Amino acid sequence: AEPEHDHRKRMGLKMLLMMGLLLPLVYAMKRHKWSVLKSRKLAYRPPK
Amino acid sequence: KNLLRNALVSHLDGTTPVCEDIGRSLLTYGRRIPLAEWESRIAEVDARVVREVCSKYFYDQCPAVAGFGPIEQLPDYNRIRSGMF
Amino acid sequence: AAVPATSESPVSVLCRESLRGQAAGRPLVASVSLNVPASVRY
Amino acid sequence: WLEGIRKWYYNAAGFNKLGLMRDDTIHENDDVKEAIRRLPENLYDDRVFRIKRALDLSMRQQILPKEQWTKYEEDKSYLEPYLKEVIRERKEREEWAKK
Amino acid sequence: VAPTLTARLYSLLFRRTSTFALTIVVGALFFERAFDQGADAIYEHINEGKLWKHIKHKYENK
Amino acid sequence: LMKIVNNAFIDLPAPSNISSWWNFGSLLGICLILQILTGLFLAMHYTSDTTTAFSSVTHICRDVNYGWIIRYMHANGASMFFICLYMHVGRGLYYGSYTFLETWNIGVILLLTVMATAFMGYVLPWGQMSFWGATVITNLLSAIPYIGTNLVEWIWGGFSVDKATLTRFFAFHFILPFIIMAIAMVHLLFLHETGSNNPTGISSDVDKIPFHPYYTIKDILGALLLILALMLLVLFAPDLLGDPDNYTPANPLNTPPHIKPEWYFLFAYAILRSIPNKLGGVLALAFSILILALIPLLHTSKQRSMMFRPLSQCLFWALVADLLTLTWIGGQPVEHPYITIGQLASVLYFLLILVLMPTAGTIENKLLKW
Amino acid sequence: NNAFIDLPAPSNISSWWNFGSLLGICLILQILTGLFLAMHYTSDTTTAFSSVTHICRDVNYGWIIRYMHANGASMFFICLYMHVGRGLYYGSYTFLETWNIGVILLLTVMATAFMGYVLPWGQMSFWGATVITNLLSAIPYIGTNLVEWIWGGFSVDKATLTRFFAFHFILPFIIMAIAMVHLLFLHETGSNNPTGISSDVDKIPFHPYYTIKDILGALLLILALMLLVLFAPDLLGDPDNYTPANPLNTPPHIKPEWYFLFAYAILRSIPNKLGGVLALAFSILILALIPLLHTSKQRSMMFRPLSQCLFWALVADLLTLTWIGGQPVEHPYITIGQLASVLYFLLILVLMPTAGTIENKLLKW
Ligand code: HEM
Ligand code: HEM
Ligand code: HEM
Ligand code: HEM
Ligand SMILES: C/C=C(C)/C=C/C=C/[C@H](OC)[C@@H](C)[C@@H](OC)[C@@H](C)CCc1oc2c(O)c(OC)cc(OC)c2c(=O)c1C
Ligand SMILES: C/C=C(C)/C=C/C=C/[C@H](OC)[C@@H](C)[C@@H](OC)[C@@H](C)CCc1oc2c(O)c(OC)cc(OC)c2c(=O)c1C
Ligand SMILES: CCCCCCO[C@@H]1O[C@H](CO)[C@@H](O)[C@H](O)[C@H]1O
Ligand SMILES: CCCCCCO[C@@H]1O[C@H](CO)[C@@H](O)[C@H](O)[C@H]1O
Repeated sequence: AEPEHDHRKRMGLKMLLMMGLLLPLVYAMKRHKWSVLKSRKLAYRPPK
Repeated sequence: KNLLRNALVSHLDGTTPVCEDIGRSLLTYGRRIPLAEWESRIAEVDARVVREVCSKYFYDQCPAVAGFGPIEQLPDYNRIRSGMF
Repeated sequence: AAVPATSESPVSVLCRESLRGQAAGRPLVASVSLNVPASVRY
Repeated sequence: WLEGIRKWYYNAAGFNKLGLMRDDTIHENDDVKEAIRRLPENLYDDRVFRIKRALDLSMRQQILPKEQWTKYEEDKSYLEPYLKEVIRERKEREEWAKK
Repeated sequence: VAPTLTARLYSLLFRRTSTFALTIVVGALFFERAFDQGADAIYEHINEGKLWKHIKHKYENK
Repeated sequence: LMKIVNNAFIDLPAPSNISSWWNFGSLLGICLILQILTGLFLAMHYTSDTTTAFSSVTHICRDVNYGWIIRYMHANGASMFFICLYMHVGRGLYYGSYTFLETWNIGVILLLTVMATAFMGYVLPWGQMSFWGATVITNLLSAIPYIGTNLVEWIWGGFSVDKATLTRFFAFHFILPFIIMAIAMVHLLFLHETGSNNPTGISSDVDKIPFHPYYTIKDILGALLLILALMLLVLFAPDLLGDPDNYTPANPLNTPPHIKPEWYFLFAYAILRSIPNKLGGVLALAFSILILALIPLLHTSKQRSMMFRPLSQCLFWALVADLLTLTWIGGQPVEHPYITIGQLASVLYFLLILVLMPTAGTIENKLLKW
Repeated sequence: NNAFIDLPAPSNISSWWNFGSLLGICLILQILTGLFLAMHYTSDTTTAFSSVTHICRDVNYGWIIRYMHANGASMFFICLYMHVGRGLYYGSYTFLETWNIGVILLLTVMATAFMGYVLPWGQMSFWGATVITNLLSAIPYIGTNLVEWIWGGFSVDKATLTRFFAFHFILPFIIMAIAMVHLLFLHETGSNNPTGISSDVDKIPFHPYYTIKDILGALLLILALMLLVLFAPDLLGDPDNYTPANPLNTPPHIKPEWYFLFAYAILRSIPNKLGGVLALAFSILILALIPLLHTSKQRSMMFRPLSQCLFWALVADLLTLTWIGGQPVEHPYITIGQLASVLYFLLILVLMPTAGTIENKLLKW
C-alpha cells in the first residue's frame, strides 16, 4: 500500500536536520536586520 | 588630481591662509609640508590607488547618517548599509 | 573651480555681535561661476 | 458599579499601557480624518508622538512602566469638540440634500 | 597583531562578491556530500538489519 | 521592468508593528504556487476517464519518479491552504481588517473559489469519497426552485455522476487556480491603495518601514515554517488529514456508512446537517460563508481592532471554540447527544456574529464614554 | 478607460492594423472552444482518438466546436502572418520591446498549435510529435537526453500524450498574459501608421472610430472562419489525421500543417541534420534581427519603391516555399526549394538593407 514508506522517512530525517539548521540561521538573519528597529530610540522635542 | 592641485595652490593665496596653514600644520603634521611634497603625493595617485583607497574606506563599511527636516523619504539604515556594496 | 564657496545656496540673527558686519559699506558686485557658488558682495 | 467597572474596563482595554489616550485609538473614518486635520499644532504633534510611541512598543511586544500608563482620571477627549462639529456640518449638508 | 577566524573568513571569502559566490558553490557541493553520507548513515543505523542493503548478501549471487 | 516590482514590493511602505498573523497572506501566495506547481506535474500523468482515473493516480504514486512526494505534497498542500485561509480570515475579523471593503469582499470570493477548487480536485482520483462528494455537493444546486434539478444534470452532463462529470471537473480544477491567482492579484491591488492595517487598529502612517528587507526576511522565515509543517505531514503522516475511504475506487451502488467530508468542510457540514429541511440546510450552509460579507456592516465599536476590547476578545475566542465544536460534531454520527450539541453550536455561531459581537461593541463604547 | 476608450490613435491606420484585435479574438475563440472540447477529451492513448470522434458524433454541437477550434487555429496563423507582414512593411519593429515580445508570441503560438495537433492522436499527430520534439536532438552532447526527457520515454507514447494535453491546456493562458504585456509596451508609444511619420498632430480617440472598425473586422473574420467550418471544414486539414496513430508506419506523403510548410521547406533543403535545424530556428529568430538591419532614413516602406519590390519578393518567396513544402523531395522541387531558402535569407540579410542605403543615396541623405 505504501512502497514509498522507507524513502519518505529517510527524506523526513534529512528534512528535520536541514530545518534544524536553516530555521535558526534564517531567524538569526531576521533578528540581525530587525535589530536596527528593535533597539531604536525615540525622543519628542516640541517647541515650547 | 588637477582639481586638487588647483585647490591647494589657490587656497594658499594671501597672508592669512598661509599663516593658518603654518600654525595648523605644525600642530597636525609636526611640520609644514611644502607644495612640492604635496605635488609628489598627488602625482603618485592613479586609478589603481583611488580604487584601493576608496574600497578600504567606503566598501562594505557602516556609515554614520544624520538627517534633519522633511525626511520621511530618507532611506532606512539597512537599505543605506546595503548601498555600501 | 576646485574650491566650493563659503556658503552653498538653495531656495538668522538674534544678537548684536552676530549683527555687527551686516551693514553694507560698499557698492554691490555680483559673481557667477562655472564651478563655484554665485555671490553678491555688499 | 458602572463607574467602578469603568475604571476596571479602562485598564483591561489597556491602550493606557502603551501610553495612548482614548481618542488616539478611534477608528479613522472621513469625519475623524477631517477632525484630526482641524487640530491645532500642539494637539496634532502630541497625538502623532503618542501613536508613534505606541506603534514602537507594539512592534517590540512591550508596554510602558506602570507609572507611565495613561491614567483613567487624567484621560480627556481632545478630539471631541472638533469631531462633534465635523459631524454636525455633515448632518447639516445631508439634511439640505433632501430637496 | 593576529586576526580571528571570522575576520579571516571575511577578508578572503566574503568581502569580494565573486569570492562570496565561489565559496557558496564549493561549500554547497562539499556540504551535500557530507550531509547525505552522514544522514544516510544515521538512517541505516537506526534501521540496522532491516534494509534490503543489509540482508541482500544472503540472496545475492546474480 | 523595475517599477511595480519596484514600488509594489521593494519600497512598499508597511506598518512597523505587524505581527506573525500578517504572514498568512504571503503563506497563501506560497500555498497557491505550490498547488499550481505540484498540480501541473500531476496533470502530466493523470487521465480523467473513469476507467483509468484511479489507476493513473496509483501509477503516479508507484511508478512515476517521485510521483508519491508530488502527490502527497498536493494533497497535504490543500490542507495547509485551508489552515492558512482560516488563520488569515481570523486575523481579519479580530483586527478589523474587513473595513478595507474591496480587499475583504474579494477575499470572500477567494475563499469560495478555493473551496470549489479543492472540492473538484478531490473528485479527480475517483475513489469513494470522490464520487459521493461529487454527488452531494453538486446536488446542493437542486435546492434551487424550478430549475435546480436541471442545473444539476447540466453540470453532471447526465442523470448521474459519471464519465462526463469527471472529465469536465478535471478541466474546471485545472483552470480555476489560475483564475484564483488573477483574483488574488486584484486582492493585493486594492490592499495597496490603503496599505496594511496593524494589531492596534490605529493608522501607521507615522511609522512605516520599507517592506524590504524587514518583511521580505520575515516572510521567508514564515515560508520555512510553512514548509516544515507541510513536510512533516508529507514525510511522516501523509494520510493523517485524509480519508481511508478514498483508497477504495468509486462504487455508484454504495455510499460508505461513515462517510464524512474533508476536515476543512466539517464545520459547514455540521451546520447543514443540523437543519432537518433541505432548502433550510442549503441556505444555512451558504449563509455560514456569505455572512463574512456582512461583518463590515455589523461593526459597532469606535475602535478598529479587538486589541483594546476585552469583551469582544472573549466573544471572538468563543466563536473559534464554537467552530472547533462544529468541526468535532461534523465528524460524529447523527445521533444523540451530538444532534443537539450541533444545533446549539450552529445557532451559537450565527448569534455571536449577528448579535453578541455587535452588542459587545456598543457596550464597550459606553464604558469608554463615546 | 485610458487603455481603451480615450486611447489616442492615429487618424490614418488602415485595415492592416485590424489584425492585432483579430489575433485577440482568435485567442479568445481558441480558449473558449478549447475549454469546451477539454470537457469531453481524454488524453490516454487508448481513448484519445475515440474521445475526439465522440465529440464530433455525440456531444451536442460537438462537431461545430471542434471544427471551429481546428479552423480557428488556421485563422490564427493567417492573422499572425498578416500582422508580422504589416510590421515589416511599415517599420513597426522599431518599437523594439513590442516587436521582440511579438516574436516570443509567434514561437509560443507555434509551439501551442503543434501540441494541440498531437492531441487527437491520428497519424499526423504522432509523427509530428516525433519529428518536432526530435529537433532538440540536434543539440550536441545532451540533445537525445532532452528528447527522451520531453517524451517521458524512449519513444512518443502515453506519457507524451498526457503531458502534451497539460502543456497545450496552459500555454494559451500564458500567451494571453504575454499579449497583455505586448500591448502595454505598445501603449507607451501608441501606434505607428502607414506613413511611418509621427501622428501626434492628428490623433483621434480609439472609441468610437476604431471600436466600430474593429467590430467590422471581427465580422469579416467570423465570416471567413464560418465559411470554412460550415462549407469546407477539412479543406485546410490533412486526411491522414483521420487515421489513428500507427507507430510502425509513417504515411508516404506526410506533410506538415500548411502554416508550417515554409519552415519545413527550408529545413528540408539542407542535407545535414544540424544545419537544417539551425536554418529552421534562424528562419524564425531572424525576425529579432530586423531592427538591427534597418538602414533607411525613413520608417515605413510606403515611400520606398525599391524596398517595396523586395518586400513582395519575400512574400512571393514564402509562397514558393509553402508550395515546395507540399511537394515530394524530387527534381526539380529540391533545387527550387534550395534557391527559395537561400533567397529568403538573402532578401532579409542583404538585399533589403542594401535597398535601404541606395534609397537614402537617391534622396541625398
Ligand atoms: C487565495 C487567497 C488569498 C490570498 C492569496 C490572500 C493574500 C493576501 C496578502 C498577500 C495580503 C497582505 C499580507 C497580509 O496581511 O496577510 C492580504 C491581506 C488581506 N487579506 Fe487576503 N488573501 C487571501 C484570502 C483572503 C480571504 C479569504 C479574506 C477574507 C474574507 C482575505 C482578507 C484580507 C484582508 C482584509 C487583508 C488586509 C489585512 C490587513 O492589512 O490587516 N484574504 N491577503
Ligand atoms: C487552489 C489550488 C489547488 C487546490 C486547492 C487543489 C486541490 C486538490 C485536492 C484537494 C485534490 C485531491 C488530492 C488527493 O488525491 O487526495 C487535488 C487533486 C488534483 N489536482 Fe489539484 N488543486 C489545486 C491546483 C491544481 C492545479 C493548478 C492543477 C493542475 C494544472 C491541479 C491538478 C490536480 C490533479 C491532477 C489532481 C489529481 C491527482 C491527485 O489526486 O493528486 N490541481 N487537487
Ligand atoms: C498572440 C499574438 C499576438 C497578439 C494577440 C497581438 C496583438 C497586437 C495588438 C492588439 C496590436 C495593436 C493593433 C495593431 O496595430 O495590429 C499589436 C501591435 C503590434 N504587434 Fe502584435 N500581437 C501578436 C503577435 C505579434 C507578432 C508575432 C508580432 C511580430 C513579430 C507583433 C508585433 C507588433 C508590433 C510591432 C505592433 C505595433 C504595430 C504598429 O503600431 O504599427 N505582434 N499587436
Ligand atoms: C493559442 C490557442 C490555441 C491554439 C492555437 C490551439 C490549437 C489546436 C490545434 C491545431 C489542435 C488540433 C485540432 C484538430 O485538428 O483536431 C487542437 C486540439 C485541441 N485543443 Fe487547442 N488550441 C488553442 C487553445 C486551446 C485551449 C485553451 C484548450 C483547452 C483548455 C485547447 C484544447 C484542445 C483540445 C482538448 C483539443 C483536442 C480535440 C481536437 O483535436 O479538436 N486548445 N488545438
Ligand atoms: C461545478 C462546480 C460546483 C458544483 C461547485 C460547487 C461548490 C460548492 C461549495 O464551494 C463553494 C462547497 C464545496 C462548500 O459549500 C460552501 C463546502 C463547504 C460544502 C461542504 C460539504 O462537503 C461535503 C463533502 O466534501 C463530502 O465528501 C465526501 C460529503 C458531504 O455530505 C455527505 C458534504 C456536505 O454535506 C457538505 C455540506
Ligand atoms: C514540449 C514542446 C515542444 C517540444 C515544442 C517544440 C516547438 C517547436 C517549434 O515551435 C516553436 C516548431 C513547432 C516550429 O519550428 C520553429 C515549426 C515551424 C516546425 C515545423 C515542422 O513541422 C512538421 C510537422 O508539423 C509535421 O506534422 C506531421 C511533420 C514534419 O516533418 C515530417 C514537420 C517538420 O519537419 C517541421 C520542420
Ligand atoms: C493535527 C492532528 C489532527 C487530528 C488528526 C485526525 O484526523 C482524522 O482522522 C480520522 C481517522 O481517525 C479520519 O477518518 C479523518 O478524515 C481525519 O481528518
Ligand atoms: C484558402 C484556399 C486554399 C487552397 C485550396 C487547397 O488547399 C490544400 O488542399 C490539399 C489537398 O486538396 C491539402 O492536402 C492541403 O493541406 C490544403 O492546404
